[PDB]
Amino acid sequence: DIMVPSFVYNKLPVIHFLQEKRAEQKLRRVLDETYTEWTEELDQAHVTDAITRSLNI
Amino acid sequence: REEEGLPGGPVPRINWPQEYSSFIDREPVVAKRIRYDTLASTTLERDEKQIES
Repeated sequence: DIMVPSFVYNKLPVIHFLQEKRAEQKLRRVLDETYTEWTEELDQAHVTDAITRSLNI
Repeated sequence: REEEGLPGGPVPRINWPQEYSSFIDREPVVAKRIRYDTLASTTLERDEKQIES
């Protein structure tokens, strides 16, 4: 009725702070893993060159 | 360009009368004319619907 309640009440602030920091860390890790992937596609000049060769030019 | 009626393919900026005078033998000159004339008579276009698909 007296002791354990008081010590729990004393614990609350530090635990709240640490859990907030942990959530911020999770969000930071989520953001840090985001990279924009620039894809590379076959240049159409080679396609045009192959078209010309097929014409026997 | 298609609406106007000009050739679809690119056409180089050349003056073949000068080229004939420059070169000694007609064979390379005639070959060049054959290639460009063939190129200007072809449409270097693809169907971009299938390509995108």
